[PDB]
Amino acid sequence: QTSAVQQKLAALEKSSGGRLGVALIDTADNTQVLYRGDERFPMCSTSKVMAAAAVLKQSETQKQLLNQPVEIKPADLVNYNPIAEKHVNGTMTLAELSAAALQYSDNTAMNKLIAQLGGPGGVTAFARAIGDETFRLDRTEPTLNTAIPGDPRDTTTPRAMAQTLRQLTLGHALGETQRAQLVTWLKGNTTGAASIRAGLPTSWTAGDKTGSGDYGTTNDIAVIWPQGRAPLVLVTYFTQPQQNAESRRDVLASAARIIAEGL
Ligand SMILES: OC[C@H]1O[C@@](CO)(O[C@H]2O[C@H](CO)[C@@H](O)[C@H](O)[C@H]2O)[C@@H](O)[C@@H]1O
Repeated sequence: QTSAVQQKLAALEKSSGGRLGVALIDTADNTQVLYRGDERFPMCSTSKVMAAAAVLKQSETQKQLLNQPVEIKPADLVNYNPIAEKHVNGTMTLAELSAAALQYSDNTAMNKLIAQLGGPGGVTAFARAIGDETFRLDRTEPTLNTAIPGDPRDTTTPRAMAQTLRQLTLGHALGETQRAQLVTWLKGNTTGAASIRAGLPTSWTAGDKTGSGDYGTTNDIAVIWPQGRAPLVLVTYFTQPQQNAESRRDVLASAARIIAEGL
């Protein structure tokens, strides 16, 4: 059976032609609202949260790790390098790389975080260490975005990503300074205006990370502080049947607007 929330999300999905996955956690009472919440979806750049968090975890026992400069060579650049291109033949610290990955969705920056963690499997291992049994990172940028229907590579479920984002930002999967740093980064994201944020009441504070990829995959994950009530975590994943489908950030905004009703 469905609730009216789920029915609205199903109708949005039907109209969009694609496949929508939603998970809301309301931390007032730790209830969840799910739509396809246990189905896998391609994460695309939403995986950058796990990678940044994994580096923050490393920094809990190496307090200057975040300030460590990393060389950016010409050959490091991939398909979308808005920050890293400014530093070719220079450096970016792991903090600068995290900020670029999270706040600009820089793919070179993500590949440096992945390298810091020893490869995609290092990101997955961090996920398992914080109780995320679902996340898997298989590939680097840009191939982690191929988003092929049903392919389990580089996927998670909405429920698992919401539980993890709660643990990382409101819980204590990270140390105190590190959790605050992740929240600061997410809150300052520059790429999210058309996605979840566009569907929320404007008085609400939010941190988010978007993703996009082939098959018109359009994603966003957010930690949200509504005005006068306990925070929320919201995941909205969306993917489409044809490889060259257009982005649909508006679907995410719509999903958020549905979920916000009654909150
Ligand atoms: O940023 C370079 C760094 O990224 C990794 C992946 O974490 O490799 C990616 O970038 C290379 C150079 O652009 C690509 O050849 C490679 O296929 C891609 O995965 C690291 O291996 C590398 O140190």
